[PDB]
Amino acid sequence: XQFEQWHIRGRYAC
Amino acid sequence: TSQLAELVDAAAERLEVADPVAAFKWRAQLPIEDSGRVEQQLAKLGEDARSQHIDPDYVTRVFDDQIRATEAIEYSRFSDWKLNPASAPPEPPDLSASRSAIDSLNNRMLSQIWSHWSLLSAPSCAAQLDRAKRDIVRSRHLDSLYQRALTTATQSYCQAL
Repeated sequence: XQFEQWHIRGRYAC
Repeated sequence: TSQLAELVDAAAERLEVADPVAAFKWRAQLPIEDSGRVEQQLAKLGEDARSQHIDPDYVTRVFDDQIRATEAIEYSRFSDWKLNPASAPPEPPDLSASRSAIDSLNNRMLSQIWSHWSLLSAPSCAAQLDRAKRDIVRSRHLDSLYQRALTTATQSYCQAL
């Protein structure tokens, strides 16, 4: 979905 | 009975918060997506894990899965309500109770994760997780949408080292 490239969510399935 | 059933039960109960939250966001005309709130939640959970000497990256991957699964339920509801806005159900007066429930269930999941860390890192984890999902799908009456969400939410459990 939405996330910045340094966000935690950016490291995972998204 | 699976040793992972209490954890999976807690994850499914946490998935259920998607419905009041979706109803509230629909009536209040709020976006489902909130990437800044997700970052703050995951950072906090990583610090809760570190406080307990649990591997923070394992925990934040698990909870990112859980949050994605919760959001998936909300998007599915919005699809239904776009087709028929009259079916959007009465929403809670506010989300304070949902915030409390999420905090409680976060803590229940993290404590179950540590309590069963040896199993989550063990070869039998996958089998034990399959059993747990089956039982929780029965005991919580989970339909196809929640079954798929539970699979997504639990997909990284058997990654513990």
